[PDB]
Formats: sequence, C-alpha cells, structure tokens
Amino acid sequence: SNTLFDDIFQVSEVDPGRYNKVCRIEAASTTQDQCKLTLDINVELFPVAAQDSLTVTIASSLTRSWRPPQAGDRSLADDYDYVMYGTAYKFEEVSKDLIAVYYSFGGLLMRLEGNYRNLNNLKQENAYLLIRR
Amino acid sequence: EEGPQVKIREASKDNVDFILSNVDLAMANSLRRVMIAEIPTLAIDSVEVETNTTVLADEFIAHRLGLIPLQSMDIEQLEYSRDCFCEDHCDKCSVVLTLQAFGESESTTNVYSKDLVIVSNLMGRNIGHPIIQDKEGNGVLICKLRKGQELKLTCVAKKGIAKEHAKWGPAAAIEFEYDPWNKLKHTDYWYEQDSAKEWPQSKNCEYEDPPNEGDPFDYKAQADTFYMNVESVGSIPVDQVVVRGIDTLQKKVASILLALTQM
Amino acid sequence: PSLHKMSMMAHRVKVIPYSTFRLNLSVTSPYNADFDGDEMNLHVPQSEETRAELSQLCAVPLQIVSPQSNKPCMGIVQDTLCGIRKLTLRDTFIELDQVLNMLYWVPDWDGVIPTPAIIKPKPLWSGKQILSVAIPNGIHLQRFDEGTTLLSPKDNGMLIIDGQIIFGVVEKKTVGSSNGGLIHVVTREKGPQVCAKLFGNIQKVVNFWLLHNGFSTGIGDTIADGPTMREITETIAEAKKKVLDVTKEAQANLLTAKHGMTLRESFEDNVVRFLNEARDKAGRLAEVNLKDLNNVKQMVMAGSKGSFINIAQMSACVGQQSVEGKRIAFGFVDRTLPHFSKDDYSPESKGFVENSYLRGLTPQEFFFHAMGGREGLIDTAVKTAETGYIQR
Amino acid sequence: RGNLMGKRVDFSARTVISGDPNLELDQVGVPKSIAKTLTYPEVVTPYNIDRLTQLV
Amino acid sequence: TLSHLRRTNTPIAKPRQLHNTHWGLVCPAETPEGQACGLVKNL
Amino acid sequence: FIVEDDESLGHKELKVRKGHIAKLMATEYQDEYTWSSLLNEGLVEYIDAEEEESILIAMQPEDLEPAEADVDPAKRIRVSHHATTFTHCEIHPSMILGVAASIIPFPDHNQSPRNTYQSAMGKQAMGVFLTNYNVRMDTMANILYYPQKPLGTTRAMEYLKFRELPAGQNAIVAIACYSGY
Amino acid sequence: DESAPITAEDSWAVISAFFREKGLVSQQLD
Amino acid sequence: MIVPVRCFSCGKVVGDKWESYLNLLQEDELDEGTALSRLGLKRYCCRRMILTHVDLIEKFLRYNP
Amino acid sequence: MNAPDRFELFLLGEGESKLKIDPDTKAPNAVVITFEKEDHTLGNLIRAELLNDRKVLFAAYKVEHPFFARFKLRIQTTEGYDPKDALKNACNSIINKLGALKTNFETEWNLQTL
Amino acid sequence: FDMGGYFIINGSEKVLIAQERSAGNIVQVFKKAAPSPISHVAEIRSALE
Amino acid sequence: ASRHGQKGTIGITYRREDMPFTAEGIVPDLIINPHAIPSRMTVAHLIECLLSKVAALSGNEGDASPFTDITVEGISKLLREHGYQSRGFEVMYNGHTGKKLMAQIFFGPTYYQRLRHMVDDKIHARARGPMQVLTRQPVEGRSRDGG
RNA sequence: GACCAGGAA
Ligand SMILES: [Mg+2]
Ligand SMILES: [Zn+2]
Ligand SMILES: [Zn+2]
Repeated sequence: SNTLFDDIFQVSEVDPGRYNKVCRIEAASTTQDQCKLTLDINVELFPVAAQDSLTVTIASSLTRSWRPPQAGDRSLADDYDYVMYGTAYKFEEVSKDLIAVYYSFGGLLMRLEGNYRNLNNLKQENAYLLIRR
Repeated sequence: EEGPQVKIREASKDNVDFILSNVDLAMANSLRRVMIAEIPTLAIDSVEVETNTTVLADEFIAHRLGLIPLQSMDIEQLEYSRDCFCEDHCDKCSVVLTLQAFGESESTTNVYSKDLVIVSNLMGRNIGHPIIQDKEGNGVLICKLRKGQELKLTCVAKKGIAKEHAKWGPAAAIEFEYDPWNKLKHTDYWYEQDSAKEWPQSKNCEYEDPPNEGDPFDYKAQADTFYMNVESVGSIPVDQVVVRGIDTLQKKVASILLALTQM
Repeated sequence: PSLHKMSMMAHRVKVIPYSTFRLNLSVTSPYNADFDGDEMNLHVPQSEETRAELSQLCAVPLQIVSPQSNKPCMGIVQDTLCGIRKLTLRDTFIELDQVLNMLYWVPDWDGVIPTPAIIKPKPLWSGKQILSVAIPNGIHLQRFDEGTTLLSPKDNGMLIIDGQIIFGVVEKKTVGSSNGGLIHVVTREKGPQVCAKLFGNIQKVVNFWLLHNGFSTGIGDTIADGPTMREITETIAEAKKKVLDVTKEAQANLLTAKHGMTLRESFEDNVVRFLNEARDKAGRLAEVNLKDLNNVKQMVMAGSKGSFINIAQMSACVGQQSVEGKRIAFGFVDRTLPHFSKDDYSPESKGFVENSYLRGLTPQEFFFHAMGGREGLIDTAVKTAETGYIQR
Repeated sequence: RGNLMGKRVDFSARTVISGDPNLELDQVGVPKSIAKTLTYPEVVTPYNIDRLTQLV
Repeated sequence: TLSHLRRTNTPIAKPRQLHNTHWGLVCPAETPEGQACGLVKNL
Repeated sequence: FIVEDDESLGHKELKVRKGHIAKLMATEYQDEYTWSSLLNEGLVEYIDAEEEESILIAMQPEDLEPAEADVDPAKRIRVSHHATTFTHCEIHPSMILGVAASIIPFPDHNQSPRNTYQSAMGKQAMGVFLTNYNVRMDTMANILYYPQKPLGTTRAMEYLKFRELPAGQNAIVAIACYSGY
Repeated sequence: DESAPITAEDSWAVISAFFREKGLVSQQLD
Repeated sequence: MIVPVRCFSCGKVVGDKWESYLNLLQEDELDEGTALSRLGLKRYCCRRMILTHVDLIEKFLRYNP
Repeated sequence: MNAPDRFELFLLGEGESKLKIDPDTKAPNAVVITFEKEDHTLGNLIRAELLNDRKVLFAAYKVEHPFFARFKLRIQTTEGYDPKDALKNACNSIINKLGALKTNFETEWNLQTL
Repeated sequence: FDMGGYFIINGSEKVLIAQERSAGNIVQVFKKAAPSPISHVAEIRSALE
Repeated sequence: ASRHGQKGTIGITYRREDMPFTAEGIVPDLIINPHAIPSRMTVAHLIECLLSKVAALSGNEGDASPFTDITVEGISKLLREHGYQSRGFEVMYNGHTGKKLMAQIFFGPTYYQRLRHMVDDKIHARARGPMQVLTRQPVEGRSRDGG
C-alpha cells in the first residue's frame, strides 16, 4: 500500500544508441555518493538531456485487470511527470553494504546501486516507477 | 454547425475534393469502404445471345456488358430481383436492354454502348440508360464488326452491390489522406539521407501548419481532418456517392439496433 | 518426397471453400513445402484402429521436438518471424485501442488487460509485454548472446521468466526451431498440445500487429550510400593491384612455389584468395553501411530470409566466378573469350565479377557468371539423384 | 518394388497447397469438394444412430 | 513457339557445362533443369 | 562487324560507317540496301567457333576504339580497349542470348540461374499465340482475354514480335506483408 | 560525313536488317 | 484484344477513351504522356491500362466468315 | 468450383441471425456478440465508438478468418451498465454523427457551382 | 505472324529438333589414363561427305 | 510469375476496400511477399518495377534491355521528377482501419504472367474407383479417376 | 493396356 524508495538524482548522460524513441539514462544521487542509477526511458513521452535533476520514487501500490478512464475521479499516486510499471528480476550482491536491484518495464530496463533500502525493495511484479521534474 | 464537418475544395460532374473534419478516423474510413463496396447500382447481369458472328466470344462480350455503367439515379425505387415476387424478373426489379448490330459498312462497324436500347418499361424512373460521358457521345466501345458480322443479344440489368461483383461499383478510386506532416508519427519514413528531402510534401501540407522542430512531440494528438476525393464512374452523380454512402452506412448501423431489438 | 518421419503427419480436418489444401505456415518446413505450386497428398484412415494410430502416434503436435537432432523441427517463420522481431524492440510501443484487439485475438487470454508498462503521460504497452500474453506460465528461459549483461544493453539474449519477457529481442534464436528453443522448452515443459497451441497464438498476434505495421522492400534497400560505394570500389581496386603484383612477381620467376604446389598452382592460390578477400571486405563494407531501417538488413536480423552474402552481391560486388574450383578456363587457346588477348591471367579475364547486382554485370561478367551458374544447376540435379539412392 | 512395397491407393486425394495464418498448427484445410468425395465407414451404433441418419 | 524452333538436342567428356566456345552461338541461360540440363541448348 | 586499321584518318576502325546506317534505315522507312548488302560490301562477316579462335573482338565499338590523350558512380565498371589488334566488333552483346532469355528485363542484374528459370517458365505462360487462333482446332489452347505489351522491354523484343503478341499484363504490384496470406 | 564512326545505338539498325533478311527461323528453312 | 471497359485497379471507365487516344496520337501528333493526360487519365493504373494495350481484334477482324 | 456464392458475403444464410450474443465466461460483466454477414466496415466502426463510452472497460473485434464474412465483438463494461445497452448507445451515436455528416455535406455541396 | 519452319504430318505440326554430333574427318589427340597400356591416342572419325 | 523466376500461387483474394491503398486512391492488383527478394537476389524485378512506374507515368516505353547505360539512379531521378519518391516507395494506408501503414511500400507496375497451372485442373480425390486389370490395384491418373 | 517420346514443385 506504500512507498519503497525515494531520492533525487542528476543525469551524467543520455544515450539513445540505435533507438528512435528510447534512451538509457545515467544518474547518481544528490544525497548518497553510494547511489547510482541506470534507466531506459521513453524520451518521446518524457524527454531528457543530461544534468536534469530528477526525483525518483518506487512504491508497490497506487492483480486485477487495468481500468482506463474516470481518473478525474481517482487517486492518482502521481504528482509526477512519468510513471512506469515493471518487474524486479535480479538482486545482485556487489560486496560491502552495496546492493543492486534490476527492474524490467516490459523491456525498458533499470539498475539501481545503493545500500540501505534493504528493508524495502522486494522481488515484486508490483513495482511502479515514478519521475518528477 | 453540428458534429463532423465538411469543406468542399473542388467539385465536378465526377469529382468531389473535400475535407472531413471533427471525426473518428475509423468513421472516415468506413465511409470510404462503404462508398466503394456497398452502394447499390444497376448493371447488366444476365445476357441471352441470339446470334454472334464476332471474333469475340459470347461470354467475353457478356463480361464487358456488365461493365457498362447504367443510369442508377432512381435505383432505390427498383427492387432487388432476389426479393421481387415474380419468378425470375419483371419490370419492378429489372431493366431490359437490347443490342442488335450488323456490319453494314465495308469499313469496320462499331458497337458502342449508345447502341443499347431499353425494351422493358421504365415506369418513368431514371434508370437503365447507359452512361455516356464520351465527347462524340458513343460511350463504351463494346465490340467491332466487319461485314456479315452480326451481334444480336438481350440484357437484363439488376440492382446489386460491389461486394457481389465490382461491376456494381458506383465509385472509382477514392483519395484519402491525413496528417501530411507526419505529426502523429503514424508512419516512420524510410530514407537514405534525409527523410525530408527524399519524401515529397503533399498538396495538403498547405492546409495544416508545419510542425516546427523546436517542439516536444504531441502524444495527446489524434487524427481528425481527412483530405478525401471521390470519383464517380457516372452511374450515380458524385455528390450522391458521398451521401448515399453516408446513408448506406447509417442504414447498416441501424439494422444492428433493429436486430438488437427483435432480440 | 518423404524422407522424414515428419514428412507424413496426422492433421485435424477443417472443411473449407476453394480448391487448395490449406496448412499452418509453421508446419511448412518439416514437409519441405512452399506455395510456389506444390501439391500434397492426403490419405484418410478407414478403421477406428487406424485413426487411433494417427492421432496417437503421428499427430503434428507430437512430431514437434524430433529425434533427428534432439531439437524442435518446426518453429516460427517468414512474416511471423520478421514481424516478431519488429514487435519486440524497445522502440515498439502500443496504444490502448490496438492492444485490446491484440489481446482478444489470442484465443486463450484470461480476459485480463495487463497493466501497461507506461502509465502516463498516456498509457502505453510494449511489444515484449503483450507478446508474452501468448507465452504460458512457468515457461522459464534464459540465453546470453555475445556481450549480454543482466542489464542487456543492446537488447541481446533472452530473459523470459514465468512466461514473461524481461529483455531482449525475440527472433530466430528464440522463437525459431533452435536447441535452446522457446519452443523446445514449451513442448518439453507444457505438452505437445500446449506448444502447438503456442504456435497458433504467437502468429495470430504478431501477424495481426504486422498487418497494421506493414513491411516491405525495394531497390532502395540495396543501395549502398555514396562514400561506402566509392570506398568499396577502392577495396576492390587495391586487391586488383595486389594481384597484378603477384602476377608480375610470378612472371619474373621471383615467386617461390609452396610445398606440394606447382609454381602455377601456387600463383593461382594467391590470386583466388586475394579476390575473395576483396569481395568479402566490400561485402562487410556495405552490410555495416546499411541503416537499421534497411528492410533487407531487417530480414537478415530477424533471420526470416537472406544472409550477408546476399547483401554482398546485391549491393557491393558479386565476386569471383568458379567452375570446378579453379577460375575460368581457356576454352579458347590461351584465353577465356575471343574478346581477350592471350595469356591473360588477370581477374577480369578469369571471371571476377567486379560489379554488384545493382550496378549490373558486363557482358563478360554475365557470361562467366552464367558458366558458373550452369555448373550449379548440374550438380544440383546430380546431388539430388545421388542423395536419393543413398537414402534408399 | 512397385506393386507390393508400394501401391496406388483408395481414399486418397491431392491438390495445390497454400498456407493459412488462421488455421491452427495441427489442422489442414480441406476443400468441400474433396470432403464430399472422401468417405469414412462408420458403424451404426446407438451413440451415432440419429446423427448418422441425419447425414444419410 | 519461337524458342522451340531454335532448339538443340545432344545425346549421351563433359557436355552439360556452359563452354567458352558457346559464346554467341548458344544461350548461356535457356536450358532445361534436370535430366536434360545443358544437353538441350538454344541458339 | 569487320575492323581494319584501314584509316589514313586515324587509328583502327570498323568498315561500317554512319553513312551505311543512313542507307540502311532508308530502306527501313520504305515499310535496296539489305543485310546481304553489308555482307558483300564486306563490312560484316560470318565467324564460326573455329575461326573465332584466331580473332580479337571489341564489345562495344565506339567505346572500344579511340584511345585517350568525371566518371559515373551509378554505372557498372567496364574494362577497356588497350588493344590495337582488333579484327572484329560484337554487333551487340545482347545477342549472345536466346529467344526466351531475350524477354527477361535487366537480366544482367539477376542471379545467374534466376534467368535460367524464367527462360523456361515463360514457355508455360499464357497469351495470344497466333492471330488465327479462332480457326485452328488444336487439342488444348489458352488465350489471354486482355493481353498487354510490357511496360519494361528489350530492344530484342522487337524482332520476337513480343509487343504485338504478349504473355501477360502489367499488374499494379505491392511488395508487402499483409494478412500473411 | 557519310563515313563517320558508328555509334552504339546504330548497331540495332544493322541487327534490324539482319532479321529483315533471315527472320527468326533462317536455319530451319535454309 | 479490344480495349478494356474499366481499369482493373481503380475501375475508372476507360473503353470510351480508346479511339480518342488513337486520334490524339495520329491527328494531333501529341505524345502519349500528354494524350493520356488530355483524356484525364491520371492515376497510373489507368494510364497503363490504355498505354500498354494491344488492340488485336483489328487483326482478328481481317479473317473472313 | 469450390468458390462460395458471392452474395453469401451479405445475404443472411437461412436460419442465421445478424447478432448472436453470448456472455464472456472468462471475465465478469462482459459479452461476445457475433456479427454474421458483416466485415471491418461495421466492426472497426463500432469498436471505435465503444472506446468513447467511458463506462466501457474493453472493446475489440476480430474477423477470425477472411474466407467468412463475420466478426466477433467483445464488450466489457463497468457493472450495472449492460454491454447490450452499451452497444445500443454506441450505435445511435454513429448514426447521429452520420446524420450531421450527411446534412453537412449536402449543405456545402448545395453551395458549389460546378 | 506465323514463322513457319515446321511440318504438318497427319494434322499435327512437327518440329525437327537440331541434332548435335562430333564433326568428322577431324584429328584429335587424347591422353588414355593411368591403367592403360596405351598412353596417348590420335583418332580421326572419317567419312565421305 | 514475373520474368525473374518468381512463381507464386494465389493464396487469397481481397476486394478493393480491404486492400492497402496509396492516398492517391491507387491500390495493388497483386501483393507479393518481401521475403521473395533477398535469398533469390532478383534485383531486376525491383528495377523492372521502378522503371515500369516511370513508363506508366511518362507514357514512354521502358527500356530494360540488358547491357546499357540505364542506371537505377537515372530512373530514380525521373520518378522524383514525376512526384513519387525516388525509389518507388509510397506511403500506404491499411484497408481495414484507414490508419497509415508505419512502413512505406515498394509499389508499381510489374509484368506478371498467367501460367498454365490452374488448380481446378489439378485437384483430385478418390475413394474406391476403377481398378487395373492385371494388378487389381487403383488405376493411374486424375483423368482416369485414379488413386 | 503395353511400349516409346517429351515437359513439370
Ligand atoms: Mg515448392
Ligand atoms: Zn421481379
Ligand atoms: Zn486505374
């Protein structure tokens, strides 16, 4: 029912090799130097150039078919500008207090290096991604 | 003015260039399909042949006879022979044409659609007269004769639609375009160097604003506005192909409700 | 001819109109069949016993994975293959309107619209995603193609988890009839039955999607761009020089024979090898130049038809023609054709075809190509007969 | 070799093939014409007796 | 019909291959495929 | 064609000159100066395989005659006329071809056997085989209802009367994936 | 200039007059 | 073998236009790409229909009974 | 020879009905109508219009084989709302739209002088 | 347009298909391979024209 | 079959409304698969098309004679002069939906030939029928009603 | 029905 991870990042690079509409993104955290990010992103839908400072959330909610409209009358867990829904598919222990999680948003991939949100990121198909700014 | 709109860009006996606006593409397309496929027309559908001394075979000629456009204006007040009550056909459901031709001249003698003549009773409705757009008013050159070449046959035209045979198609090609600056990205341009340089702009580029590159892609967008052009073979006047198609389609969508109701 | 078990298989009848036997496109290959006019026999059992034998032993689904090579002997092919690639790129997204049709089209579908990979701005699905609606659960498959991370950077390999595509493009290596097979697995894992259902499902979706994407190919796709063209011409040019030299060398008696070869046998080995290096380089030159959007390269990448060498001779250079291994003979005294001077050991004289198929062959090139070609047709019709008796 | 190890046979048919994206893998489209020629000998039984009479 | 009247048969050390000498006299391409490949030539 | 150095005025050159070409087509428009004309004036000559051995042939003439004392990218790559020793010229390379083959368009752009097929398949095609078809009682024959001459043609078609008695129709063709049908 | 060099297009004219004389079945007849 | 009524592809009426196209040629000494266009044949399916037609009937005619 | 009659594309076969409605077993409040003697013209058009109905949760159609003029249409709606009525409403919508379209073209065409 | 060059025998049109053969009165030498007592042979197939 | 050894049977017929269309209202008579071309390398087909498209537009006979100075480049230039894109592609719209095809199609005239092999002359079925006398096995050949 | 001959995926 609740959020799983939260931080602001800043992009080191935007790569669109061979892809008309998608770019893989490279950011690191403002708070932790320990905290990196790699993210395939739909630029057509939400464009990006480097140095952009993006906020990034996770959360498991806000099972069953997907209902489209009426969302005027709905609790959009978005105060955001772009939201995906993917699957956790690798928990890579990279030494130390250091860990990485791997997500797949129907092909759009994501890798997140960090430490401390052990008590958070489960191997859940239920994993929504969120971006503002 | 109401719902979907029209602006007409050019018009003739046999060509309506216009713009559909404020519509589902699916709708615009359905009209296109209907206009081609489902508007009723009269065309010769049976040919009994009494004599043929031509270089052309009986059925070879028969086939051509199906392709001559016939006056189909008041076609809606002719019955489908299938539903008419006579065994075979009558005056209520069919037009009877007759063709007699003989090589009188030494020079080659020509059999044109003008040489058809309606034997059946028209009950005074616009029907069966072969369409002639011809400059010298001869219509389709059906066949050629030499001397003892005689052609004597009889035609029964019936009501029908393109779905059953194309001979009943009131319209020829129908030009249909939208979003001439690919702003919906509904197509991805093949190119060697410059998608812009290799691909020619459409006439309709003039009728929409160029996209201007300093712009984020509009995913919200959706195809309304459609540049069409209808061309009539002549069996029905262009404007009517549009209308009757609109009407024909509607009648369909209606019959659905109607069955929904006997349900 | 019927050289396989698989060359006669039991099918379910579906009485239909028109005068052709119609069959599923994927069972095309174990029969060896193409619709360029080939007829097929159908026998009908008469006993309760014999139909049993058919449905229980030699039904198409059973014959999928095959003992000829411990792998599946049919897989996704042609349009459906060419399309399944295009469908599953990262690039490829699908609007709600369409998605709904693609789902319904899958005749099994739990009636559950899966959550779009992108929920706003504007909900989009991805090819990967809705394709997986066809792949059943518990179908677990993983392959690494060269340079694959778990964060597959190039959409390489294949990561399918519980019948969900996680990354990588679906194509021949996956959805074809490979050992690693998406097919090999589904059969061995779910049933002959489930797998045969899979074929159907995959094609209904892909074909549908491909119907509305469209796919084509034209002369445009054989055009090697300006610089890459010129650059090919020099690749050939320089190797023509490489030959001219080894020729001069062997004309002054400087050249030394290799062990076992004539002074001459040795010379030709270099020439033939120089001219094939030439062609092959010019080939790779073009292949690299061709954009991802090039339809021919697209067919090659899916593995739906064609290969490097086809691109090579269409775009770059046809290459050296050969009869009986050696280059072209002197059928005429000391020359290949009466349009040449004598003792001409050059590439032009002995049947190197400098030109691409796009540029078109010279009349000499044409005739030598012809000579080589005829040798082909013969040892085809030969290896046919010899193959037959062998099999018997 | 040609009369015993092989034979021409009854209840058989042949015609041009074409492929179908809409058939299932393990079926084959048979022309109505051939369906009407080709026969299966079915034994009258209480299970089929009415259906069988219907076809006859 | 034409091509049938410019047709050559060649009964029965290597006849089937397209020879150099055949230049300009016989078609490099127009031959039957199979039992009579290169054995039936066309002028 | 016969070539001799036979020119006070310059190098080696074909006996046949543009004057004969005039004189030739003069007689063409008249539907005197026949083929047999070229043959007794000795501008042209018959060569079997044996005699072929001992000559040297230029492919094109004009191209393979005057020396040299920019180049098209798109075009193919032709060799040269480095030889001075020419005896004869090819009348036109396209005549190494047979009848069937002479209908194949751009066949010099095809994989070699793709030609060998069509130059057998076209003999299983359909069209108007003779204009007297109506009066002949051949056991089996097919005529095309509306034959068309082809939009793309061979210069050699002229002589085969292919334009006047065709084999097919010009179909508006799309190379596309559609229904997978 | 009725003794000019001959162009490539000109060869066809000759080829034309060949078939005027021989026709396509020269051999079978002769 | 005589002009098609109606172009295969689009269906535009074409059989009336034959003698005109022949006259736009002989008498007017127009070339084909214009003669066709003068007859309002524009979509090239209709162009090919006339431009590539071989009117054999005129030969068939020359035989007798 | 094995070609069906061409009118079979539109003339209802004897003892056939335009609509047959059966309910989707796989999911709640959803239903599958088969349109006999019909094709894309009607199918795409109705699908298109149900996609405007806010209370429609799902809409698709398919011509399962091209040999046969017919199509299945699947409709799911928010509960209470009956897909049958959903179809009803969508239909009139199309009609009214075409009504304007007719009226409007006529009205413009009246103004031409050619 | 008929080009002739055929025969009409009992109604059906017959074509005489050209026959290829080695020319005669011609001198040719061949190597007679390994297992032979002969090593080279000069043949001439000779005949009255 | 085209003149490039591209034999095909029909697989289905579609009426105009189902056929993909160029905005110009044009529609194919015939749709061949793209997978014909690469393994067969029958480039001449493609050129025949590009050339024939010009010829139809220009009403000038297309020379596809063998060894000549005609280049695909040359042809492409003319075709662009005529307004269609240089390589004979053309945007096409789906017949069922009216939506554009995401791909552009190679599209143009190409001489095709009707071949003497027609299916209703081929199709054959038997289930009990005339038997040989000597062997008492089924007789041979469609004609004779064989097995 | 023997037998010969010619041509096809
Ligand atoms: Mg085959
Ligand atoms: Zn009546
Ligand atoms: Zn047309």
